[PDB]
Amino acid sequence: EALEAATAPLYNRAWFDYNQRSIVPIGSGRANDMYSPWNYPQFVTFQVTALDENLSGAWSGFYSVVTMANSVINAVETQSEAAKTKAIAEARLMRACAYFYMLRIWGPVILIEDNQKLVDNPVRPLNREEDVFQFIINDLNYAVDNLSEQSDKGRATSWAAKGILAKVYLARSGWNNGGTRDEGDLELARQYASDVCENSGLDLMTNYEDLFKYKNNNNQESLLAMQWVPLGEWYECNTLLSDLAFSTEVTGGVNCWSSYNGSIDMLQQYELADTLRRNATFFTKGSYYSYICIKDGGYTYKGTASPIKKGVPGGPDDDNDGKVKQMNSPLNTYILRLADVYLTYAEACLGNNSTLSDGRGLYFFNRVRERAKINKKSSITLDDIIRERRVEFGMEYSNWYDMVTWFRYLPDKMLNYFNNQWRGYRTDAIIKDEKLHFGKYDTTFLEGPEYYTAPEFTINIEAEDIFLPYPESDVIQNPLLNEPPVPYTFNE
Ligand SMILES: OC[C@H]1O[C@@H](O[C@H]2[C@H](O)[C@@H](O)[C@H](O[C@H]3[C@H](O)[C@@H](O)[C@H](O[C@H]4[C@H](O)[C@@H](O)[C@H](O[C@H]5[C@H](O)[C@@H](O)[C@H](O[C@H]6[C@H](O)[C@@H](O)[C@H](O[C@H]7[C@H](O)[C@@H](O)[C@H](O)O[C@@H]7CO)O[C@@H]6CO)O[C@@H]5CO[C@H]5OC[C@@H](O)[C@H](O)[C@H]5O)O[C@@H]4CO[C@H]4OC[C@@H](O)[C@H](O)[C@H]4O)O[C@@H]3CO)O[C@@H]2CO)[C@H](O)[C@@H](O)[C@@H]1O
Ligand SMILES: [Cl-]
Ligand code: NA
Repeated sequence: EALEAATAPLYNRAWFDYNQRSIVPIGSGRANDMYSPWNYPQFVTFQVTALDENLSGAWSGFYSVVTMANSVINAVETQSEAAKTKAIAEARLMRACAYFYMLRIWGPVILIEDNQKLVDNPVRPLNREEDVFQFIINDLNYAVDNLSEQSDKGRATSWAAKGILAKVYLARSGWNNGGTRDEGDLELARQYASDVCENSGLDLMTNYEDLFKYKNNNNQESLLAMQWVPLGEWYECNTLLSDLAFSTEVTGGVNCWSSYNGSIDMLQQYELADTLRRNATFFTKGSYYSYICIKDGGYTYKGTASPIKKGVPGGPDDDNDGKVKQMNSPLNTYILRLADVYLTYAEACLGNNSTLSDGRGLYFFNRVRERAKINKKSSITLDDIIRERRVEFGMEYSNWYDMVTWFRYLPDKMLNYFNNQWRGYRTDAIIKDEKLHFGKYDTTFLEGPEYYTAPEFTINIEAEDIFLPYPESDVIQNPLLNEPPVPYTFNE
């Protein structure tokens, strides 16, 4: 039971190459959560090339998770029967997560149970999307059975396993399935998600803004998160700080450079009453914050833009216990929140119906709206769920993965949706009412699209743009990355 020391880096170092940076433009930028012409716009505008350094970063990161999980699983043979099944359960959970991410970025990817290690650059084929689902599910089922129902602050539980496995079943339900969601998968998703919702004994944090404070790492709503070391050494700190934060006035002096702004389209998703989630995600004019710049009575953003609040914990003195320096944020990276399980339950209860007007699924939906301190809905559609998921998880680097899942379910719907997100548009001044307005002054406020700063190249998003390309460097090393995927031969 020094396994625990070997399974520990599965939460931090394993994910580092991914989390270092790429996680933001890919997870949140390609969803058009937010935007900058000078910080990797191409992900927002669908102009990404095979040479893109974020693709390389992300791709190595996820496979680093895979390598380490496989090292551990193997290592559990190169070294108590309950300590061992737990260790393997953690490795395979992370391995499922890494692939479930890749599956919704590239689609086909290479399925590796065995690292080889003797061969620097193995020539392995891509495996089919359905095989990648079945691999992820094999891993999650093991983690469901072999993780415990409660654990130490920061470690995985069987509730997390069930949580993920509910999202996976929901995502497979409609994937390439000819316009309908598979009822078998919908039922599987309902039962894993309702079992978490009803039996975990867990509860949403009363205040949504609390989720995103250092002092609240591994709260009861955090089912699975990247456990970053406060002021950690390289390979084990959260380096996203300087990329997220727009000005030193919100970092207690620490160096930063973010030019990201919440997108027109993203800011428009927030209902008029939904300002607790909006505030906790982006700064907008007038927005007050008691827990940032605590020394000066709190910070009030007084600009006309939409810089990122979420992932910007404030200064080292702003209840962060001094754990804030450049490229060193003390926040965990969320992977799965209980809120996500609530919405996932809901979507799985909607199923193939137009509307959902009753049941426990709608209860856990409204339960999320309840926390945002906004009005419940008496019935919901898929479009409500999409919108609720966007505002709930804005700037948590996961809205793109969901949009890919949806695109895989209703491709023409979502292509029309991607093309009506004002992608690449921006506006001089976002001003606030008594309600958000988008435009500019000109010598008096000019409102609407006509006064947006429009992109000046072609943006016509089509099916082949959605999944990103394989990183060119890897393609050169393994030419099968250009060939059709093949069926994986599963192990029994
Ligand atoms: O035009 C009209 C219009 O204009 C408007 O204005 C615009 C303007 O036009 C536009 O130019 C502008 O653009 C900005 C942009 O918005 C901004 O974000 C960007 O900033 C960059 C910074 O300048 C730059 O310093 C920063 O550098 C960091 C790297 O990005 C980062 O990857 C790197 O990390 C290193 C790490 O440092 C190192 O420690 C590490 O070492 C490890 C080692 O690897 C281990 O092996 C070992 O174990 O441990 C070691 C550590 O212990 O390796 C990492 C990389 O792998 O860190 C650097 C900086 O780091 C530090 O050290 C070096 C010191 O010199 C430095 O001081 C110190 O910080 O990158 C920023 C952007 O980053 C990334 O994303 C963007 C992309 O382009 C980059 O390629 C990418 O790197 O700057 C530009 C401009 O310069 O926006 C303007 C508006 O704001 C007007 O407003 C309008 O009116 C006009 O009309
Ligand atoms: Cl693209
Ligand atoms: Na359009």
